[PDB]
Amino acid sequence: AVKRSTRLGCNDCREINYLTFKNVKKNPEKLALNKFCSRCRKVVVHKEVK
Amino acid sequence: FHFPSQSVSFKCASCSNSFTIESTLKQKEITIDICGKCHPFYIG
Amino acid sequence: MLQPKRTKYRKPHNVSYEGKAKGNSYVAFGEYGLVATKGNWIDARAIESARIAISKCLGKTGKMWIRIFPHMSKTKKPLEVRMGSGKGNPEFWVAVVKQGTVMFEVANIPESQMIKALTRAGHKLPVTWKILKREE
Amino acid sequence: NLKAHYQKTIAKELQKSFAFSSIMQVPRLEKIVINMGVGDAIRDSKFLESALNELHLISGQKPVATKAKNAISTYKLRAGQLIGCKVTLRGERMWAFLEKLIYVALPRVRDFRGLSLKSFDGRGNYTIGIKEQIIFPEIVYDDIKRIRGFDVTLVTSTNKDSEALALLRALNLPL
Amino acid sequence: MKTRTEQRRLRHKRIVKKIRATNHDNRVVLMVIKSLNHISVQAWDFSQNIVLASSSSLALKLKNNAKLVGQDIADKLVKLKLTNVVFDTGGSKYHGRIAALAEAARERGLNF
Amino acid sequence: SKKGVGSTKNGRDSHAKRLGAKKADGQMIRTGQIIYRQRGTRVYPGVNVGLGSDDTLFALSDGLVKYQKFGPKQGKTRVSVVKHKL
RNA sequence: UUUGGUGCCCAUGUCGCUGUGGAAACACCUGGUUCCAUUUCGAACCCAGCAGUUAAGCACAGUGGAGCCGAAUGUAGCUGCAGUGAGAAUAGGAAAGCACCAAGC
RNA sequence: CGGUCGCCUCCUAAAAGGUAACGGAGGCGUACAAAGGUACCUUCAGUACGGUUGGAAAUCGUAUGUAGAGUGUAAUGGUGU
RNA sequence: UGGAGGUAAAGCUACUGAAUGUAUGAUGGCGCCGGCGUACUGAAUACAAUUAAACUCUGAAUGCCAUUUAUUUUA
Repeated sequence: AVKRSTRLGCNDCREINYLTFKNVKKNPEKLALNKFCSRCRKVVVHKEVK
Repeated sequence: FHFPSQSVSFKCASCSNSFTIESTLKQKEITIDICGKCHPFYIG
Repeated sequence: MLQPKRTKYRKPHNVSYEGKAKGNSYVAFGEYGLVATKGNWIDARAIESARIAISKCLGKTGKMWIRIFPHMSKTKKPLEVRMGSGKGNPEFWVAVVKQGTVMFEVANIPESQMIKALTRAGHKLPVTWKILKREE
Repeated sequence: NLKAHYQKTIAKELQKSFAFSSIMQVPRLEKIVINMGVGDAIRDSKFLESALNELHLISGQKPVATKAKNAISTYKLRAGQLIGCKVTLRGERMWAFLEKLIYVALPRVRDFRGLSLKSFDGRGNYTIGIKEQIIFPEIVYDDIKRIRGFDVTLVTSTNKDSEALALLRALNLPL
Repeated sequence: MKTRTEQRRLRHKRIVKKIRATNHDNRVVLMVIKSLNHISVQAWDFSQNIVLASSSSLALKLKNNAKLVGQDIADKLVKLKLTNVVFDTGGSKYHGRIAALAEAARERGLNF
Repeated sequence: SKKGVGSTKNGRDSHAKRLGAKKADGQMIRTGQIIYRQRGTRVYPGVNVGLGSDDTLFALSDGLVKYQKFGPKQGKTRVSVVKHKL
């Protein structure tokens, strides 16, 4: 009964693209990744959007 | 990195002897007043 | 009386004892034994009664051996209650007896003494007992 | 150089004493180990720094720590949090540490009567415990006061303790 | 607890198990064994557990380097219509003599 | 008579999901047909078979399926499929 | 045959105990400068060479000491007074077997 | 009145699978930026011997022993290169 | 004919929890001056032997999955 989902999108194409589990109390530093996108046909950096 | 000692002698002034395999480099040829050869109870 | 001290389970199922016996089909230590010709369930209190009778009629001259031990614990739901509400509570420990196996054994005492001792101990058991000699 | 001295004279000397037909059946030193017992990591004194400092000033070799491998609920210990120190060394350093131990440190013991308790385990290994904290020449005073010493081990290529004892006695080991 | 020789056999065995479990398409294997003196190569075809051919310094050639062994056996496989090989490291690392042999195999028209 | 005799304290039980033997030797099997379900690994994947993340055994190439026995005390089973050949 | 390498088989292929041998080789070995390397170190990986080696690995010959397999009969269980067949254990067995490449008989 | 209402593990369940009772026993409403992926390297726990702190038990070396070690957990199965 | 299984039974130095006698007795307690006798409790070991739904080194028949020959239904 604890909220753990977090949505991630890019900054070059601006769409919420992925969902993942992430604990705030274990990773205080904000997660960032690099993943493929379905609207620019390339791999781009992704950060969470709250 | 680490203390890089090299080939330095090893003298006993009370036994008047010199040996060397490895010793301290910062003060070459350290003097020691008691050793195994100098000690009479060491040999027996 | 003779009871185990702990078990991984508190209320196990029952066991059938039909068919021929398994294990303890022949004497091991004592010279004369008491075999059972009927399978049944015997508690440790009857075993205690048989043992004390054997000891009293024996004297500090011979020796006796018990061949079984209660490894099972049945339940008995308290009186004047309705059916259901799970299983009841345990209040005795019982050793299953299969027909054709020995219960008690004795040695090192004259023939009349051992025969009368086994006969005295036999009536305390709810099974049809029979005397037996060592197979040699 | 005691290495050449052993490889030329003592080796053949023991081969002629234990008259066999192979030169490497004659006992040889396998590895040299230095082991530090540390307990102030849980007491929060200097976090293993004392052992690392001492081992740096004794060894002509880069020190490296070791970690607990058990769940030790006595004070507080489980799976990490480096306690003790470990060094395994080879080559010329073996003879260097051997000659150091047998010429500078052990003869300087205030109450020295030899070191022998039949510490052989019967598979050809001996262990020697240097009790006092600072007794070596390369280690200078005014470092630390936490009580600890040295635990060296002489290990031979075979499992016969008598051959190892003969090798050590022929290589000037105080007994 | 090992003897420096049982370890080599053990790691060769773990690699062999990996190759046998992984394969879904059939490609012949080129096993290589490095010894104290010299090296050897063996071209094995699977699905039959048999060996086509082998090469080494025991064929009256110089010991190791020796990259010529990495070519002739390659020419052995192309004359038997085999261009899709998998390079085994045996019980060793992909480096040195092994890397030299791999480049020798690569440069004469083999695909791995 | 009436008495509040209760205290069951447990009646929970999970729904059983079927598993075990779903196919047998001697039948032609097209690819993608699951052969054996298990919680664990009691049938090692042999040749021309694949393993899914539920450790689910399935086939990749067509042919007749067969089981083989091996192991340290001969107690391990392998499933394999061979191409339809005469 | 021997002899190294490796494949499936994985104890009747195991753990040991005692002797035998190394030409070609496999290994011990000689050293860390070249590639590579240790939570550190030529211990292992890797280089470049063969002074020595039967010690060990390794292979032969024995060893039934331990570990393992287990005959025949009888019996327990079950299917319609007859088929079915266990387990424990017994007398016994076992110091692997089947292919492939290369050297040299 | 008392207890329970969803999901998971074993037995009850009678060697396909499945099967009930207010049956016997236990858990879950997560956790992981690495415990995921990959390449590479490596292998039990305990016990005994021997050595300074160091006692049953810290650490180190050796030997032994065929999993009683571990597997993010309840149980089961699986897992000794 | 092939194949999977893990119960019926059987066994408990083949683990898992229970225990029986004897040989060794650890470790204890009692008494007694680190040590000692123990009318005694006794872990671990070797020997003879026990029990199980939740123990299995091992392990049936029957039933079940499909193919083979032959018969038959058109389900």
